[PDB]
Amino acid sequence: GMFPLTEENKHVAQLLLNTGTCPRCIFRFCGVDFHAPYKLPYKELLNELQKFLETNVCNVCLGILQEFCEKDFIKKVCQKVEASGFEFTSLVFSVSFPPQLSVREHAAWLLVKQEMGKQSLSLGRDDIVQLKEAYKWITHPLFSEELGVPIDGKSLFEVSVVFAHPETVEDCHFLAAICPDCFTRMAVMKALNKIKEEDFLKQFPCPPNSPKAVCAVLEIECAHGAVFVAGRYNKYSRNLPQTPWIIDGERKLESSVEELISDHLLAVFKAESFNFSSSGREDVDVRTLGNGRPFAIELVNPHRVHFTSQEIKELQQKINNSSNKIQVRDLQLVTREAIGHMKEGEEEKTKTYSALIWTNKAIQKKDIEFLNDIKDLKIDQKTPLRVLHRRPLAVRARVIHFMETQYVDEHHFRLHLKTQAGTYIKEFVHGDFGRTKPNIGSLMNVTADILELDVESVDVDWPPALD
Ligand SMILES: [Cl-]
Ligand SMILES: [Cl-]
Ligand SMILES: [Cl-]
Ligand SMILES: [Cl-]
Ligand SMILES: [Zn+2]
Repeated sequence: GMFPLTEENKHVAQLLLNTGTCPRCIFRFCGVDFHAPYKLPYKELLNELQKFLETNVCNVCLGILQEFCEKDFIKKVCQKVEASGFEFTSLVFSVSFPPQLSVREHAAWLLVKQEMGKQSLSLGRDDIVQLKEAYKWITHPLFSEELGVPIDGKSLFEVSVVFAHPETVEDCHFLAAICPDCFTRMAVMKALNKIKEEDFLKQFPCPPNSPKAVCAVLEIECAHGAVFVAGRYNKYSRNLPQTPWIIDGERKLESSVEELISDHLLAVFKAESFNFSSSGREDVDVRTLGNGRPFAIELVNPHRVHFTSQEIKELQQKINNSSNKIQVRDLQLVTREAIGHMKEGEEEKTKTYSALIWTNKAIQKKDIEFLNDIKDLKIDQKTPLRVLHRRPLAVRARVIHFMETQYVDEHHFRLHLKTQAGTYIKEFVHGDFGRTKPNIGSLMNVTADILELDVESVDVDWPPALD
């Protein structure tokens, strides 16, 4: 429109043109940082370039800044994207170029650096506009007009294009025969940084030669980042594991808390898989009552992500109508924070339990009264015998904050207790053959065992309780 190149740019510009470089790559090597000159029609660019200088696959980009950065190709990428059926309000654009492109870029650099030296001018390698940078300057607005959504670097919706050039693939192999301790684009980049110039020039043409064909499009793909649903679950079964318990391809028990919640969700979110996470866990024979235990489900590659509060509520009712073994409350869409909040709860927050306790010796109401007065009891708990195969042997210090008793009969009482995170309750009752000290048996001078255990509360405020 008014040509970006100065009289100073003529020599480099002419040499590059003469040896087969396209006008847009010529701008990059002249350090044109203005976006608009790159967006002009190829024909107008070539014709303005010619006019400037007197006043066909690019050997540098192999067509990337020729046909592949123009409207017709972007339209065909977007048509592919539209057929995939994702919901999205923005996109990030990811593009990958053949790793061998860096070799050609390096050769052009050496050529331009040499010409610059003739004119006693200085050029830095960082003065060259990167291929990918210029490529996105041109294509970003084209994607945006075609798809009707903004470009957002933090978008969970990604469109990716991979280019290949089979004809020149051996260049990657040629470079490994010079510095073997170095492909990826990045490992080629690393190698070219360390290669002696004379060694580069021995192996690779300078200027790079114009090839027979442009790059092939290897892949055009799109994907949506995971979305999360969180809530709390109650568990009413004493015969249900939290996650699938599979021994040899054989199920040890049927179903799980995880599956009873999640096996409704993949059809809803049109997602390919899920990862279930929770703030802690209870054993198969343990119920979780009261407000329940926080959980989150990560839904992978969801094709549907827009849901109102009412539609999520309806989802929760669907889960709840499907089982008596579990119930879900507080179901809500959340972000990746979920994982952090639940981990903190697991590691830091108190829990509350009710245990039905048996005693060998006949007890009276008055025999368990003293437990009600014990506050912040310090216990020394060796890794339980039943979990020595999973975790290493260690002595943890744990605190029983309070205990409240309800006498039942001469050989039973109920114990309500609040404990520090990570406390093994069953071992605190029966003592684990003295591997948990203090325990209910030692404190009472009986042998005690736990008949039933219920989690009464998991004292983790996250996810917010719903009205
Ligand atoms: Cl990228
Ligand atoms: Cl827990
Ligand atoms: Cl059921
Ligand atoms: Cl336990
Ligand atoms: Zn080019």
